[PDB]
Amino acid sequence: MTPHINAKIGDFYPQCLLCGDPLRVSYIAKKFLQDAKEITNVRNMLGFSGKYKGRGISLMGHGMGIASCTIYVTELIKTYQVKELLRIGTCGAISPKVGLKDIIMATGASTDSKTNRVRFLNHDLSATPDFELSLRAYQTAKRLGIDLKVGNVFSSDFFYSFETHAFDLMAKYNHLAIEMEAAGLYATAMELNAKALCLCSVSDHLITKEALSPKERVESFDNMIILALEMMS
Amino acid sequence: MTPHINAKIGDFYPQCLLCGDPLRVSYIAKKFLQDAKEITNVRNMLGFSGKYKGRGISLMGHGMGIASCTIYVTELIKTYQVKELLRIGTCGAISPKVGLKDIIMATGASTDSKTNRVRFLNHDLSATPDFELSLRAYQTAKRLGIDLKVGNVFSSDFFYSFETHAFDLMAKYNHLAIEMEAAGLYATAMELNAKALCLCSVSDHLITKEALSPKERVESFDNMIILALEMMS
Amino acid sequence: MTPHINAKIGDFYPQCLLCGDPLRVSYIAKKFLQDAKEITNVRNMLGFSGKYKGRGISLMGHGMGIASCTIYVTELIKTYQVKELLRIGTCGAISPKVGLKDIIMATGASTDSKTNRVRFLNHDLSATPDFELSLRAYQTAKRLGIDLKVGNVFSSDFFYSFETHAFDLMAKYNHLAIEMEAAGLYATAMELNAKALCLCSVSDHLITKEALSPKERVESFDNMIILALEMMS
Amino acid sequence: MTPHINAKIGDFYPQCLLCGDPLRVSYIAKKFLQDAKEITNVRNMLGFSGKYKGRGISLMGHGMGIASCTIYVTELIKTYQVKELLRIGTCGAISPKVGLKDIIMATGASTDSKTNRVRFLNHDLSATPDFELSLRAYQTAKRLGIDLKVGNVFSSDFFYSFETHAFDLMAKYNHLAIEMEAAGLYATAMELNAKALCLCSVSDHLITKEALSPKERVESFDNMIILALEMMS
Amino acid sequence: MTPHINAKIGDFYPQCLLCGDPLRVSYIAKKFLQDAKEITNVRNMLGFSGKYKGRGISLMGHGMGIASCTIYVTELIKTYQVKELLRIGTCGAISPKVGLKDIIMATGASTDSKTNRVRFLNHDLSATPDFELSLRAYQTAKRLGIDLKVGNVFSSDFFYSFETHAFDLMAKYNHLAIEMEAAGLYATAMELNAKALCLCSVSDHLITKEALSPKERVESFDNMIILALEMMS
Amino acid sequence: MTPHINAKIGDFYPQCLLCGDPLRVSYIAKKFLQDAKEITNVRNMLGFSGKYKGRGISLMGHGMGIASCTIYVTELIKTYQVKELLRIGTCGAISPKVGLKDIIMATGASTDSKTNRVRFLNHDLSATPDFELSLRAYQTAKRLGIDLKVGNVFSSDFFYSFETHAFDLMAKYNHLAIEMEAAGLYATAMELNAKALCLCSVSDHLITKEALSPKERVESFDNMIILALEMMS
Ligand SMILES: Nc1ncnc2c([C@@H]3O[C@H](CO)[C@@H](O)[C@H]3O)n[nH]c12
Ligand SMILES: Nc1ncnc2c([C@@H]3O[C@H](CO)[C@@H](O)[C@H]3O)n[nH]c12
Ligand SMILES: Nc1ncnc2c([C@@H]3O[C@H](CO)[C@@H](O)[C@H]3O)n[nH]c12
Ligand SMILES: Nc1ncnc2c([C@@H]3O[C@H](CO)[C@@H](O)[C@H]3O)n[nH]c12
Ligand SMILES: Nc1ncnc2c([C@@H]3O[C@H](CO)[C@@H](O)[C@H]3O)n[nH]c12
Ligand SMILES: Nc1ncnc2c([C@@H]3O[C@H](CO)[C@@H](O)[C@H]3O)n[nH]c12
Repeated sequence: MTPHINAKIGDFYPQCLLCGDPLRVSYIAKKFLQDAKEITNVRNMLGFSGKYKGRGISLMGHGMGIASCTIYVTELIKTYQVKELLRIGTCGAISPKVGLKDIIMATGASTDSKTNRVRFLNHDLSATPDFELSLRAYQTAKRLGIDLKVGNVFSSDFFYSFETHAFDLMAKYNHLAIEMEAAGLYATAMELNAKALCLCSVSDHLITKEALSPKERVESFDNMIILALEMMS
Repeated sequence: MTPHINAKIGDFYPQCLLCGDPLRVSYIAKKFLQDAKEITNVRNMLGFSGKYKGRGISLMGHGMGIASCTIYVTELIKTYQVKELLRIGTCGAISPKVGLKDIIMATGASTDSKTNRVRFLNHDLSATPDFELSLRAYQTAKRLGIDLKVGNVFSSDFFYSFETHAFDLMAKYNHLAIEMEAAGLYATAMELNAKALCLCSVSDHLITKEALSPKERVESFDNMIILALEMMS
Repeated sequence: MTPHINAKIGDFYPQCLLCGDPLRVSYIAKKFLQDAKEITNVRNMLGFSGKYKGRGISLMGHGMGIASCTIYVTELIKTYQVKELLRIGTCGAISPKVGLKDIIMATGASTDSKTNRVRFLNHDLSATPDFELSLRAYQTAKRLGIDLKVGNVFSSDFFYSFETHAFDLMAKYNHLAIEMEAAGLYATAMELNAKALCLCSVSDHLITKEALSPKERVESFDNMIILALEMMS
Repeated sequence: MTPHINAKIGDFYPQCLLCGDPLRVSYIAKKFLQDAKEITNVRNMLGFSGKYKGRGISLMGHGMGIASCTIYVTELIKTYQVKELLRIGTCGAISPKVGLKDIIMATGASTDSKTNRVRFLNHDLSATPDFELSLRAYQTAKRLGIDLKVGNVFSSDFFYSFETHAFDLMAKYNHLAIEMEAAGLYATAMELNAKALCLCSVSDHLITKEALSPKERVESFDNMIILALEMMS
Repeated sequence: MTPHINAKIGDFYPQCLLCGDPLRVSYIAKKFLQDAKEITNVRNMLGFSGKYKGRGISLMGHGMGIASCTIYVTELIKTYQVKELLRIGTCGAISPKVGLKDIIMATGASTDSKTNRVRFLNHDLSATPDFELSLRAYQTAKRLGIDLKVGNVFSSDFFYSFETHAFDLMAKYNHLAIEMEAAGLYATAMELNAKALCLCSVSDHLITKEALSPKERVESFDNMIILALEMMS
Repeated sequence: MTPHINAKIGDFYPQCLLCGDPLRVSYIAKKFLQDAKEITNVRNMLGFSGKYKGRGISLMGHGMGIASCTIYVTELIKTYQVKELLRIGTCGAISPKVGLKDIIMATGASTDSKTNRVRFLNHDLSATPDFELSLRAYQTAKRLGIDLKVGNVFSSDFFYSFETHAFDLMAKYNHLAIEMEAAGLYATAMELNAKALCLCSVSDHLITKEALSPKERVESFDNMIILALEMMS
């Protein structure tokens, strides 16, 4: 009964899948969950609880940007007793080690945000996922025959960047792609002693310019969705 | 077209109202516009285009956070040729000079974000509205008998602050309230040579802990809405 | 009596016009103030009191630099009870939107100084003028037929800049000119709850390299001086 | 050959063991490798090469602090084409989740150094290990019967800290212990496309002041030396 | 014929004595210079070229603050070909190793300014005097029976400081007193390959609260002024 | 006793010479020190006490880099009552005013470390040596007819720099050469009221790429060593 989530308390299962687009959340709930109840809908930010192979599973939209993401993650932990957080979303590749439709497992989320220096003594916080969840992700991907790409992402405050000249430097330092949430998700989960991991699917390549099409965007990612559901059942 | 707005070119009027919650954006369309047409709905982030007193105006959601807000404003300006941006919203009061239901005109937006240092040579960018818009708001507010509070606001990356011990110092420096997007809106409008202004209603006082009833929030801000629409007439 | 001001409490009228050059302050007193009297002269930094159209007005020199200006404005406020500080000065144009002899009203003052981060929790202080004062300026200029240019200025710790390559970028962000005090005046006034406004005329254009001949610097600043005095009367 | 290593081309095996103390490296060579030979000794910083159950394996000292480590790691990768770097060492525990003789696998190395900001555009470099190396660490440990403690370390430029009051925040954010090299090891190997992992055993507990005996500080690490040798054979 | 000096190229001798207060500069020429001529007077900032006991020499006022001081010494070096700059002034003592009226030689100038980071790639520039002058100072003062105190000063952007709680720590780090110009002077001299040195007299003691009398602040400084004038061989 | 030093309290004299390389510390003991005894040897970091021309004297090695140096210097003062610390070593020249084998006295040490910002309120700490020590150095150096080069040094966290393009700038600002400890030793000494001074011999020129033979390495530095011992008597 927070300001951004109106679900009743208890309505969230201790395992939540996270994605930035509430319409993508509705799609997951309506295609992969059995008896999926919409439990929260403040600001059109939809959240659901259902079953996946008889296992109780929650979904929640988090919007775009570290600040938006931090709002919903914080409330899910502190009020709705969510213990494991699994985020999926797109990203723009910057590394030749990956290409369109690769699924990336963020074992680190660098950032141009000041948020973590505010959290952390104005020093460098290495925002990382929970290693247990990363182990389940790997084993689940190996099981499903998914070639999981593993490395850092860069979480930026900007979709339209003013440092495109820096993408090669980032790529060199093992940053496979750029998105806008992971470094906040990982900090919030570290702060509040929760388990979290981020997975993202290349939809665009910012160096090689390859960019998919509007409806490979709607089907290329069921692979990642299934991976996340499988590693929670 | 744009990854976050699926409106056709020219579906937006040159004057556009902004609010973080697409449901408030929706409320405003139904209650205050004539001949309103939904024009975009990507990621459930609704946008409309109607008429107020026969004059055509647009509305658009922008999410929570500088990062989110920067995405929508950028696209509104560069692609949909929006020229004037009136952002309304709510805020948490920190100054004794304002109370609940007060309307604040932000003539500066301080921030704990790094976005402006990145935009601006790692220096201090004084994020400010367009003066003419702020002159028109003050004139419009007198026309409507509205008592306009003018000062700075502080735009935080944190809804759940880790620096509540700092609120007195901010108010001492004429920060009336905290919100989370104005500094990005102002810097983006400055970047792209567009006219922006931010108004926000005190829904919560962070020092006296007074808060509006849910009934009040939902309808105590119509006067801000009318103010916004009247200065677009 | 302070370590930098020779006067007694009472010699300063509550409305004080400010200029960097003490000989320019003397020039204004001897030309525009009836019953011009000198009230302070520590470090050759001249201050005056007198009357303009029947209104008693004070004038004070603040030197060059944020740190210098900050000393005199802190003392005028804290010891000598000055309430309205109307700073005038010259400035180096960087925008194509202004030329020589234009008067700029600084509705924001960016800076490369660290002083505001030292004042304001290492975050971004958006240093701004009093909105009532700036409204008065605009109204007074329209009454007097003075075309007033409005935007941000950049207040630097450097007269001889090590970063001239950045001038185009500052101009892109609605920084019309560069001077060296407005960010300190605004922030000192914010800190101490006073009303401040900076105006400055273009004596040099840093881009086109246009400049004012040392004599046309004597007189073309009169319309700015009259504007300042007309809004204090 | 480099200014700090006088080993000859190809003297190192592609897999190298790292320890800050050269005399402990000599201990590892003496006690665990057949056919061991001393390949470098500049500044008395010893490197060895030998075999462990038939597999070629090198050892290298790297001194204390991010800067000293960075020197040796860089030269190992760029002049002796080391591929896999497995650092062992000691740390001071700041977490209640770990006690003396616990072995920590560093999924992330936060820091108060500026080196990573110098490397990485002044942003936040999330310094991390090669995931497969860490997965091999988890697998070997499970097979060897060793309970691996897993989480962030904080790599500091200060052995004698000036911010001990902040250790509790560091633990809150899942920093199990403090040492002085991991952040440089991880960033250097990210820079130069090498595979690196850092393990460290808890020799002291900075919160409960518990410490290990001078004999335990010779013998207790053998479980950690064996874990590392085993994941390289 | 700089913007801030109206002397003609030539009127400055290679050795120039600097004070913040030009009325103090006139006091110097009056009480110590034969043949003394006022050579510049822009902005009431007075430069004198006299002779000291037969030796030609120059005096110049630099104002208050690093920015002001930087304008003046840059123009002296770059246009008036000054080669040796020995600045005197007052300072606020902060260390118990000094008392009222001590003369301090600043072999180091720390600061809270951002100017040196702007000069020096955002790194820590160590602002220091020419060593040939600091030794000349030691030798002249030992000849003269002057007991010279030697250490670091803190040049601050703030006369009215916001960080008095830090005076102890600065003191612990051998900062004997606080002033506002030394770091800008040394840095400027360092940039332009000129010899500079700063002496400053304990007029006030910010710990004990002791202070000179109106009279001691006119006459006491003669010793430090004599030390300066002798050393300009 | 300390975690890094083996001597018992007393073995160390109050004047200690320091080199980064323990084989050079041993080389100095053997060649110049009478009645030399090895007092500490932890991690192969050697320390000695002997008599030079009558007076007792100590030597200590301190590894490479600020963090390592700081550990050893702190322990020498705080536990072993060392009061006079004389560091020697090598550097890479970047200034044309110095050539190979030149002996440089550092009057200040700039740095790209964050260590001093951490120590000193996030401001610029101007790291400097004891002026007395530097006086004996210049006096002794002139007695011995050793020609002493005096200027600033740049202490880096990177032996392999990512900013070689900046070398000209550093030299313009009177940084004669580059090393990796001076700023750290000066700040530790400043922190703990000890006397410190750094000399460094030019063994490589990073601009003209000139270098010294490995035989010159063993032998050329003998003037700088004697200079040290002649000023500790
Ligand atoms: N260059 C980029 N390319 C593709 N996807 C993203 C994203 C992801 O998609 C969203 C932007 O539309 C955002 O929430 C983030 O998760 N950020 N930046 C991106
Ligand atoms: N303490 C606070 N109280 C009321 N409203 C806000 C807001 C505004 O409301 C949104 C968060 O609910 C956010 O986008 C901002 O504009 N931020 N912080 C707030
Ligand atoms: N490029 C420039 N051109 C004209 N005036 C100024 C100024 C103003 O003039 C003073 C220095 O000339 C300074 O205090 C500021 O008010 N700064 N930079 C300037
Ligand atoms: N409180 C602490 N306790 C135990 N070990 C360390 C270390 C580790 O041990 C070395 C310090 O002697 C250093 O190189 C690092 O690897 N740093 N800080 C420590
Ligand atoms: N607390 C203090 N006490 C005495 N003198 C000074 C000064 C010196 O006096 C000048 C103005 O106060 C200034 O520029 C510096 O030279 N700064 N701070 C001071
Ligand atoms: N380019 C450079 N050239 C020669 N010596 C050094 C040094 C010095 O030598 C050591 C690096 O080998 C280090 O301790 C420092 O004192 N740092 N950087 C150097």
